[PDB]
Amino acid sequence: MSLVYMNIMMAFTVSLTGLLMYRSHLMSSLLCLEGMMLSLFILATLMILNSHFTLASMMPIILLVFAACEAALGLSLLVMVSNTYGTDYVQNLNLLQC
Amino acid sequence: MNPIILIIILMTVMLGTIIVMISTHWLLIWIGFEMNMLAIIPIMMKKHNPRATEASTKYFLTQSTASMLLMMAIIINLMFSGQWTVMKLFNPMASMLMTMALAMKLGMAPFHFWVPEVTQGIPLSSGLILLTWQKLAPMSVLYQILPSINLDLILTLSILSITIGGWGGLNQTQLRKIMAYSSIAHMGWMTAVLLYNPTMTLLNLIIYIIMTSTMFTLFMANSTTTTLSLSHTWNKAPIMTILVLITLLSMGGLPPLSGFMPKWMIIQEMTKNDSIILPTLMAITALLNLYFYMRLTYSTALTMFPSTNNMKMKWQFPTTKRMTLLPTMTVLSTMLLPLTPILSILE
Amino acid sequence: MNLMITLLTNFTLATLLVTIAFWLPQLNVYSEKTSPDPMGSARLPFSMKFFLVAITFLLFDLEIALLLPLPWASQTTNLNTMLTMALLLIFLLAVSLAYEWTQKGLEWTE
Amino acid sequence: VAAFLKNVWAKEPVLVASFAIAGLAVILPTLSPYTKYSLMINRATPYNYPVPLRDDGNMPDVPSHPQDPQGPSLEWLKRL
Amino acid sequence: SMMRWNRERRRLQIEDFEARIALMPLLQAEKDRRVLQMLRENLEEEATIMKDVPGWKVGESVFHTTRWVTPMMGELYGLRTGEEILSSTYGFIWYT
Amino acid sequence: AKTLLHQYWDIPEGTECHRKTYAATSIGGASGLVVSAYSVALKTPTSFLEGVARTGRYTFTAAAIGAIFGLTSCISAQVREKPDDPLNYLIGGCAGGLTLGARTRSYGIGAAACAYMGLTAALVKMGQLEGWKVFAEPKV
Amino acid sequence: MMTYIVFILSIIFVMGFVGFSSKPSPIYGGLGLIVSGGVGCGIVLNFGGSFLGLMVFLIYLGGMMVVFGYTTAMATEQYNKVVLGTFITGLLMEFLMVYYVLKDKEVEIVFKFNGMGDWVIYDTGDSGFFSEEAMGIAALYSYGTWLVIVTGWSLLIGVVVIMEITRGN
Amino acid sequence: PFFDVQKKLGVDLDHWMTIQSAEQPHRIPARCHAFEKEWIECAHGIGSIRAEKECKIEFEDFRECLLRQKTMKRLNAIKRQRDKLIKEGKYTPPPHHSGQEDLRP
Amino acid sequence: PGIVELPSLEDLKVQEVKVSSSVLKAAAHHYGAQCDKPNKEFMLCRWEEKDPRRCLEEGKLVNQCALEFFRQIKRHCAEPFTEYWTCIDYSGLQLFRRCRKEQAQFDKCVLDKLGWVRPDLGELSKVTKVKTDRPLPENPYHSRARPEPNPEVEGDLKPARHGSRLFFWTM
Ligand SMILES: CCCCCCCCCCCCCCCCCC(=O)OC[C@H](COP(=O)([O-])OC[C@H](O)COP(=O)([O-])OC[C@H](COC(=O)CCCCCCCCCCCCCCCCC)OC(=O)CCCCCCCCCCCCCCCCC)OC(=O)CCCCCCCCCCCCCCCCC
Ligand SMILES: CCCCCCCCCCCCCCCCCC(=O)OC[C@H](COP(=O)(O)OCCN)OC(=O)CCCCCCCCCCCCCCCCC
Ligand SMILES: CCCCCCCCCCCCCCCCCC(=O)OC[C@H](COP(=O)(O)OCCN)OC(=O)CCCCCCCCCCCCCCCCC
Repeated sequence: MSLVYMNIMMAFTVSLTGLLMYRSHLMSSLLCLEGMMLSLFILATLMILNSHFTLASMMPIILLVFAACEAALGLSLLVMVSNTYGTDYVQNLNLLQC
Repeated sequence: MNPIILIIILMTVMLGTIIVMISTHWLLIWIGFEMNMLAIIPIMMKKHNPRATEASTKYFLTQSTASMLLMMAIIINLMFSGQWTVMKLFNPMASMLMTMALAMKLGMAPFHFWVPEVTQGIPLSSGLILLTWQKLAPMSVLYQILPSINLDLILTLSILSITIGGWGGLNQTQLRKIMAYSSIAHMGWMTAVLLYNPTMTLLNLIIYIIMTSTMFTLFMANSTTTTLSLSHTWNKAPIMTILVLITLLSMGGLPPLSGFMPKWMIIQEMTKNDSIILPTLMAITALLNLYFYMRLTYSTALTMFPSTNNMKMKWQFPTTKRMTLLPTMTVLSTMLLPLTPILSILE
Repeated sequence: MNLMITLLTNFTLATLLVTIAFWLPQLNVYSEKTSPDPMGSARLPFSMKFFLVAITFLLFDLEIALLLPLPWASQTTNLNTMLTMALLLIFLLAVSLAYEWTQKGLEWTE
Repeated sequence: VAAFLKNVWAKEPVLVASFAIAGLAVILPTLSPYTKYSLMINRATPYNYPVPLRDDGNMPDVPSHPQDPQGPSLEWLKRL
Repeated sequence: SMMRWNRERRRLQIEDFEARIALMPLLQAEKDRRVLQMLRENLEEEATIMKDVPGWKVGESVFHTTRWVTPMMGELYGLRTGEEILSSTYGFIWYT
Repeated sequence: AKTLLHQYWDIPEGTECHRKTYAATSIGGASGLVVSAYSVALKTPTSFLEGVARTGRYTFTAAAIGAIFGLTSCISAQVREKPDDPLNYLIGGCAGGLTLGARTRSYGIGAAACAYMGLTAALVKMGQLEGWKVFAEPKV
Repeated sequence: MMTYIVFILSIIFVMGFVGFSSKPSPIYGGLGLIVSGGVGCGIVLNFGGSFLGLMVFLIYLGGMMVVFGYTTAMATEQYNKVVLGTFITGLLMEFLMVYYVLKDKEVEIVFKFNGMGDWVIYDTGDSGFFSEEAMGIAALYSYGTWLVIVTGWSLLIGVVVIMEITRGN
Repeated sequence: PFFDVQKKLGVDLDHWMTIQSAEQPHRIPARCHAFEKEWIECAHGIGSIRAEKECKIEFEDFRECLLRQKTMKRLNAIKRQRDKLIKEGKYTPPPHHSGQEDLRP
Repeated sequence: PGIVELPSLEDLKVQEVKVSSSVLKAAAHHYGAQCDKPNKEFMLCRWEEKDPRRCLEEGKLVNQCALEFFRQIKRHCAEPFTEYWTCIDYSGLQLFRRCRKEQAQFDKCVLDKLGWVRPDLGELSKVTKVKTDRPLPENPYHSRARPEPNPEVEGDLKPARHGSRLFFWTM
C-alpha cells in the first residue's frame, strides 16, 4: 500500500511503545497517548480524503473531539495526583499493591 | 455527590454501553466506549481519597490505551474494507488489535494487571459496576466479530486468564481483590467458548453477573471489605453467612448450584468440537477459584471467628440498607440448575 | 507552494531578527556581572482555578469545533434538521456554561 | 410575573437580553413566512449536472429543451 | 439590506452554476478524449518498453471486471515528467 | 515460534539426533527468553548486568532442559528402535526434570520436575500419535 | 524531491514522535508533539484536507496542546542517556526504513508498502464548486443528527465530570 | 448482544456513514463506488461464510480499487524497466513524455 | 486478467475548441440554449454507458456543435462578443455582474442578428428528456451472475421432539 501510511502507522507504534514504557511523569504518558490519537487522526484523514468518502469527513473531527475530551479528563486525573504528592510521578501511584 | 448528577452520570454509563450494543458503525462503538469510561470515572472517585484517584488513573490509562488500539483496528478495517459495518474484520492485524483492545477492556490476562488494583481502590458499588456492567459492551463487540477472531489468540487469553485468576486469589485477604481475580478467571471461561458457541458465552456472562452482584450486594449489606471483617458476620447477622456460603459454593461451580451451569455447558460445547485436553485443564484450574472460595466459607459460615465487645451495640440496630434484589439474586445464583435448558432464550 | 515560500520567509526574517537581537550586543564587552522575586525560594503553589478555566476553555473549544461547519451547513436541503441541531449545539454550550456557573465553577476568576 | 421581569431587567440585563434573543431565535423561524423560501432556494441551486432522462415516449412534464414551458421555473425567486 | 443582497447573490450563484452546467458537456468530451489520449500513449510506450520482460501482457488490466475503471494519477502521468506530475497533482492544493 | 515446533516434529524419531537436539535447544531458548522478558518486566533488576544475568540464567536453564530432553529422547528411541513410543519421551522428560533440578541445585525439585515433565512429554507424544487437539478448530 | 514532499513530511512526523516518545521532559515532549502536529497537519493539507488541517491547528494544537502545556507549567518545577539512546535508536530505525524502501521501491514491516511517491494514487477529476471534504463535514447537521446528539451529550457530561472529580468533596 | 434497535424501530442512527456507496451530499461518488456496490450486491443476504468464497472476485477487485497494490506494482515494474533501459541506452522517451507537444484541449 | 481495450489515436482526433474559459463563460447561456440536443445526447450516453470509450462519437458531435456555435458568432457578432468576453476575462472570479452592459450589447446583437433568446434563471438547470436511437445498456456495470440466496424458512412450526433433549431433561 501507500508509502505515507507506513510512516503514520510507524508513528502510531512509536507513540504506542512510548506509552507502553513509562519513565517517570504521568504527563509524558498523556503526551504519548495524544500522539497516538494524532496519528489516528492523520491516518483516518488521509484514507477518507484518498477514497473520496464524503460522509466520513466528519469522522476525524469526532475522533478529535471525544478524545480531546478524554484528554481533559486525563489532565484532571493528573492534577488530582499532583494535588496529592506534589508531583505527577507514577511511582507514587503504588498504594494498590496491598 | 448530588443525586441528580449521580443519576445522570449512571444513565450516561448505561447509555455508553447501549450505544456499543445497538450501533452498526465502528465510530459509534468507539464513541460508546469513550462515553462509558468518561462517565464511569466519577463513580470510581465517589469518596475522594488517594486510593480512588490512583485506581481511576490506572483505569483511565488502561481503558484509554484499549480505546486507541480499538480505533487503530477500526482504521485498519477501513483500509482493507473501505466501510464501517460492525461485523467481521477484513484483516487479521485489525482482528488481533481489536482482540487485544477488548481483552484490555475486559481485563483479561495478561492485561489483567489493572483489575485487582482498581477494584481495591474504589468502593464496593463502583466495583460492582466495574465487574458486572463494564463487561457487557466488550463482550458484545466480541460477540459480533467472532468470524474474524483468531482461535489461538483468544484461547491463549482464555487459559491465561483462567490460570492467573486462579493463582491470584489464593494469596488474598481483601474481598475486592478476591472478586477481581474471580472476574479474571470467569472472563477466561467466557472467551474460551466464544468461537465454539457464543450462546454459552452469554449464559456464563449472565450467571456470572448474577453471582457477582449477589456477592457485592452481600458485601455492601454487611459493610465488609476484608475476610476478617466478613468473619464477624455470624455474630451480627447469621443469615448472611448462609447466603455467602451458598453463593461462594455456587461461584466455585459445585453442583447442584447455578454456577455449575455455565462451565459444564462450556465443557459440553468444547467436546463437541473435539477439544478434550483444553476443557479438562480449564476445569482442573477452576479448583483454585473453588479453593479460595472455600477459604472464605471457612472464615465466614462454617466456623465462628471471635468477635469484639462493641458488636453487642450493633445487635440493637437492624440493617436499614436497601438490599436491592438480594433475595432474588440469592435464589437465582443458587437454585437455577433444574432450569438449565432455559439457555435457549439466549440463542 | 507560495504559502510555503511565505512561511519560510516569515520564519527566516524572525530567526534573523532574533539572531541579531541576541548577538549584536554580545559584540560589546561591557562587564562580567555577578548579581548574587516576591517568593523567596518557595515551590510554585498550584491553583485549582487556573486549571478549571483552562479545561473549561478546552471543553467549550471542542463545542466550538462542532459549531465551525455552520456556514456550510446552512446550504443544506434538510434545513429543519440542520436548524434544530445547530440550536441544540449552541444550547448545549449554553447548558455547559450554566452548569459551570451555578456550581460555583466560575468564581474568583468569574 | 411582571415584577420579576423588571427586577431581572434592573439587576441582570445582559441575561435578560440573552434569553430574549435566544427565545426569538428559537421560536421565530417557525413563525416566519420566509422560512419556506430558504428551503426553496437551497433546492433551486444547481451544484450538480442535471442528468437527462431517456425519453421513453410518455413524459409530458419533462421538457426537451431548457427554454420549453414545462419544468420547474424560478420566477418566484426573480420576483420574491 | 442583507436580505435583499443575499437573495441577489443566490441568483448570481445560480447564474454561475448554469454557466458551468452549459459548459460541462464540452469539458466532459474534452476530458474523455484527454484521458484516452494519455492512456493510449502510455500503452504504446509500454509496448515498446516491456519487450524483454518475460510473461508481460501489455495493457493487462489488474481488475477481473471488464468495466471501465476511472484512471489513477500514476496511470496517466507515470511515464511523463515530474514537472507535469506536480502541475497535475499538487497545483490546486498549492495554488495561492 | 510456530515453525520451531514444526521443525522439531518434522524429523522422525531416533533418526537425526543432532538437529532434534538443536531444535529442542532452540525451543527451550525461546521459552527461556520469554520467561526472562516477563521476569525483568514484572520484577525490576537492580542493574543492567543483573538483568542480563537473570536473562542468561533462565535462557541457559531452559535451553539445557530442551537439549537434554531431545538428546535423551532420541538416544532412547535409537537404542530401543521404537520411534512411536511415549516411554522415550517419558525418559526424556525425566532427564529434563533432572536437568532443571541440577540448575536449581536441588533434588526434590529434580524429582518433581522429572515426574511431571515426564508425564507431560508422554502426553505430548500421545497427542502427536492419536491427534489430540488443544487449540481445536470449531467444527459444530 | 518535491514529488515526494508528503512522504518527506511524514518522515519528519515520525522523527517528531521520536522527539517525545523518548520523553526528555513533558515540556520538550509537548514541544515535539506540537511540531509533530504541525507537520502531520501539513500532510493532511497536501491531500486537500484544509478544514481538517486547520482543526489540527485550532483544536488540537491551539486548543488542546495549550491546555497540556498549561497544566505542565503548573507542575514540574523549573530549574539523559536513556532519552539520547532511544532517540538515536528511533532515528536509525526510521532512516533504515527510508533507505530500504527507497533502494527497493517496496518494503514489508507488517504490510507491503510501495516505494514511489504517494502522488500516484490520487484522483484525476474535479469536485465542481465545492470541496467534498467541506460538504461532508457540513452534513454533520443534516445527516449526522445522532452523532451530534451523542457528541454534545458527551461534552456536557465531560463538563459535569470535570467539575465533579476536581472538586475533591 | 447486538440488540438491533435501529431495525426494530425503523430509525437510521448510523447506517448512512457505514458504506461509501450510500447516499452522499451532492451525490458525490466515492472513488470505489462501483466496486463496493458490486461486492455488496454479490454478498447481500447469503451470509458471511458463503460470501467469503462465492464473492471473492468482487472483493479482490474492490480491495485493489481501495489500495491499488497491483496497480502500483505494475507501475513499479514499468518504471523500473524503463529507467533500466534508459541506463542501458536502449530506450528514449517520446516528445509527449518529455513535455514538448502542447497538450490536447 | 484481460487486456484493456483502448481506442486508437485516430479515434481521438477532433477539431478542438481552442478558446479560453472566459470566452466559454461569456457564451455559456447561448451555448446551453443552442447546443442543447447533442450535449444532452452525449451526457445521457455518458451517464448510461459509464465508459468514455462508448461515448466518443457523440462527444465528437459536441465538438462539432460547439464550433458551429462559435462560427455563427464569429460571422455576425464578433465585436460585442469580443468586447464582452474581454470584460468577463478581466475579473479574477470572472463575474457576470461586473459586465452587464457588455452582456446587454451582446444579447441585443445576438437577438437581432440570430434570434437567440438567452435562457432565464432556472432554465439551464432543468432535467430534460432525450430521444436517442442507441440502446439502453442492459449490464452497464458488467456484473456477473449473482449467487443464489439461502433457502428460506417454510412450514408450520411443530413442537420440539421430546423437548430440549438436554441430557436428562424431558421438557
Ligand atoms: C385439569 C387442569 C390441571 C391439571 C393439574 C395436574 C397436576 C395436579 C397436581 C399439581 C402439582 C403438579 C406438580 C408438577 C408435576 C410433577 C413434577 C415432578 O414431580 O417431576 C418429577 C421429577 C422428574 O421425575 P420423573 O419421574 O421422571 O417425572 C415424573 C413426572 O412425569 C413429571 O412430569 P414431566 O416429565 O412432564 O416433568 C418435566 C420435567 C421433568 O424433569 C426432568 O425432565 C428432569 C430434570 C429435573 C431437574 C433435575 C435437577 C438436578 C439438579 C438440581 C437438584 C436440586 C436439588 C434437589 C432438591 C433439594 C431440596 C429443595 O420437569 C423439570 O424438568 C422441572 C424441574 C423439576 C421441578 C418439578 C416440580 C417442582 C414444583 C415444586 C417445587 C418444590 C421444591 C422441589 C425441589 C427442588 C428441585 C426440583 O423429579 C425430579 O426431578 C426429582 C426431584 C423432585 C422434583 C420436585 C417434585 C414436585 C413435588 C414437590 C413436593 C414436595 C416439596 C417439599 C418442600 C420443598 C422442598 C424442600
Ligand atoms: C445479554 C445481556 C444483556 C444485558 C442484560 C442486563 C445486565 C444487567 C447488569 C446489571 C449490573 C448492575 C450494577 C449495579 C447497579 C448499578 C448502580 C449501582 O452500583 O448502584 C449501587 C447503589 C449505590 O448507592 P451508594 O449510596 O453509592 O452505595 C454505597 C453506600 N454508601 O446502591 C447500593 O450500593 C445499595 C446496594 C444494592 C445495589 C445492588 C443493585 C443490583 C442490581 C443488578 C441486579 C443483577 C442484574 C440483573 C439480573 C441479571 C440480568 C442479566
Ligand atoms: C429558551 C431559549 C434558549 C435558552 C437557553 C440559551 C440562552 C442563551 C444564554 C446562555 C446563558 C448561560 C448561563 C445562564 C445561567 C443562568 C443562571 C444564573 O446565572 O443564575 C445566577 C444569577 C445570579 O447571579 P450570581 O449567582 O450572583 O452570579 C454572578 C453574577 N451576579 O441569576 C440571575 O441572574 C437570574 C437570571 C435568570 C432569569 C433570566 C430571565 C430572562 C428573561 C428574558 C425574556 C424571556 C425569555 C424566555 C426564554 C426562557 C426563559 C427561562
